[PDB]
Order: sequence, then C-alpha cells, then structure tokens
Amino acid sequence: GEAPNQALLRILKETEFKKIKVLGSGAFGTVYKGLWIPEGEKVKIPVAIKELREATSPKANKEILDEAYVMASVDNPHVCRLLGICLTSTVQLITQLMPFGCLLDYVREHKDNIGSQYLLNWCVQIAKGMNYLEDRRLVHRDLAARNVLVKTPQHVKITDFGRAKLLGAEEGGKVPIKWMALESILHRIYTHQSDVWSYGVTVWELMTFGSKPYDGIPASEISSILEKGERLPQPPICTIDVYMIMVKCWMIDADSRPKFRELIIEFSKMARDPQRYLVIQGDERMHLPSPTDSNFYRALMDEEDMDDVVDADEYLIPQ
Ligand SMILES: */C=C\C(=O)Nc1cc(Nc2nccc(-c3cn(C)c4ccccc34)n2)c(OC)cc1N(C)CCN(C)C
Repeated sequence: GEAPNQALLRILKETEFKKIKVLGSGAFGTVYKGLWIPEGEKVKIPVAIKELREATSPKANKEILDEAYVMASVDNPHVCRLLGICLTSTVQLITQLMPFGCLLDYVREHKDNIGSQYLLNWCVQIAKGMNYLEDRRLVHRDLAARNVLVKTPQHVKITDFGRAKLLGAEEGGKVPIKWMALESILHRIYTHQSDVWSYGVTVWELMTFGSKPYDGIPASEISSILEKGERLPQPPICTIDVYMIMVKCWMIDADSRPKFRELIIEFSKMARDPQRYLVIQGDERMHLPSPTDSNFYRALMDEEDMDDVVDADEYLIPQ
C-alpha cells in the first residue's frame, strides 16, 4: 500500500564544482563549502559537499548512499535539499549550502540578539519539517539542534538523514541518548512519536541558547533518570505554556505526546504574540542580519563574482 518513489537522482560531474573551504572535519566525515556550476546552465549554486570516513571505504559508501536516497525523496521548505551525488572513488553527497550553519552553533553565537519571535518561528518551521516527514512515513531518529541548519535567520531546515528509517522497518554505537525517547532507549523502538520526544529536547536547546542537555551527566545514567520521572528543567525565558509543550513531548506514553501537526498549530499561535510566551530582555529591539539579497554578501561567503548566483531553492529540475 505504498506508492512508487519516482524521485530523480542526479549524478554531478566532479568537474562541475569546486571546494572553496572546509566547513567541518570529523572522524566520521569531512564537509566542504563550495560552488557548483552545471555545464552551460549559466548558474552558480552554493553547495555543501560531504565525504564520509568509515572504517572501510565500501561501508562508507553504503551509509552515504542511503542518506542520498532519503534526501532525493523529500521535497519540502523545511527539509534539506539534495542536489545530487558525485561518483568519485569515495562518494560525494552535494546539498544546499546553509550559510549560517547549524542552529545550535548559531544560537550560541548570537544569543544576545535572538528574540522571542525568531525562536517561536524556528519551532514552527521545525514541526513543519517533521510533520512532512511523518506524511512520508519517515522517522528521522536524530532530531537535534546540531541537525537543524539555517538558510537565513528567517528560514531553517532539518538535516542529517543518515539514521532515517521507514516506520517499522528492520534497521548501536555512539547513539545520542540525551535526545532519545525512553522507549527508544530501553527497547530500540522508534516512531514519529519517538521523534516528537527529540523535538522536545531540541526545543529546550533553543530556549536555553545552546545548553547541553543533562549537562555533566553520564549517558548510562540517563535511562534511570527518565524512569524516575525527572526531566529537563524549565528554561528561564520560558512561560509555563511553552514549558508545558516540552513536557508533553516527554511523556512516557507515546500516544500521549503531541503530534507534529499539533505542534505546528500551537507554536504558530504563540508566534502571533511572541512576548506573551517567551520573556527575553530587550526583546523589542533585536535584529539579526540577513544579507541574502546582496550579491556582495555571497561574494564574501564563497569569495568570487556572483552575478549568476542562484540558491538551490530557486533551482528546480527538470534540468
Ligand atoms: C553545527 C555545525 C555546522 O553546521 N557549521 C556550519 C555549517 C554550515 N553550512 C552547512 N550547510 C550545509 C550542510 C552543512 C553540514 C552538514 N554536515 C553534516 C556538516 C558537518 C560539519 C559541518 C557542516 C555540515 N553545513 C556553514 O556554512 C557556512 C558553516 C558552519 N560553521 C559555522 C562552521 C563552524 N562550526 C563548526 C561552528
């Protein structure tokens, strides 16, 4: 009773793009800021380029192709856009460059300029992302502020689909316990509802401006804490209304937790009266710079002339 997935998968020529710089280096993988130019399209598209670092090179190519499979299949303004893959000896995943980086980092660097209206909107855009995933029957299994990226301060998108699964499909090292639901931790169960719990943690990270959840606590302890019924603390800036939503995402009974489409509604409502629900000093006059429009802003980011720059979101196949 599932539809045929007719998404296209595009193969990019290694000649078509250039790596400007290294966004991140990790034992697991390395990512590059770069620029992609389809031959004869007269466009330049800012891109991020990913190569994995598994113990064996074939096993690395397995994990990254699954991720491409997922991204090629989703199309939604709050989910990260795949452009294609490159068949170099180690496979390269090519996606839309998100110039402001991940949310967790962004919220740390700019906490003194981040207002209630921004935070409630990220929370809306995020539930929209996940609810879209729910429609697609996709469980992310690693929702977290490090895996939300910022196209602009007005616009975020979910990312890191490496662990993603279809609901109930058959699938353990360095799992992220802190964001995990209890049923997930005790019985390796995972659901949209399990995702909802992670959304809760994710929201808390934003309301705490990047605080580490269960800071100073060993992962082994966490399952026991949650079993006692302890949870994460109420962030200072958080009215009870908001905190209550977090706490529902952290109920033991998963059917009890809210649904992403319900989260959209609720945070969407508060975004109409933001200072009623988040209390932040100086909230009234905080500005986050968004020089999306300037070509010059682009030129600085990738260090080139940019008259023919195009963001992935305005670049649509058919080619
Ligand atoms: C949370 C770290 C981070 O994302 N930093 C970051 C990210 C970007 N833009 C971007 N755009 C698309 C994809 C990625 C991306 C995906 N994955 C798995 C990554 C791993 C490591 C790094 C980036 C990844 N990133 C960016 O664009 C300018 C800058 C940036 N920063 C701020 C680099 C410094 N951070 C590590 C703090």
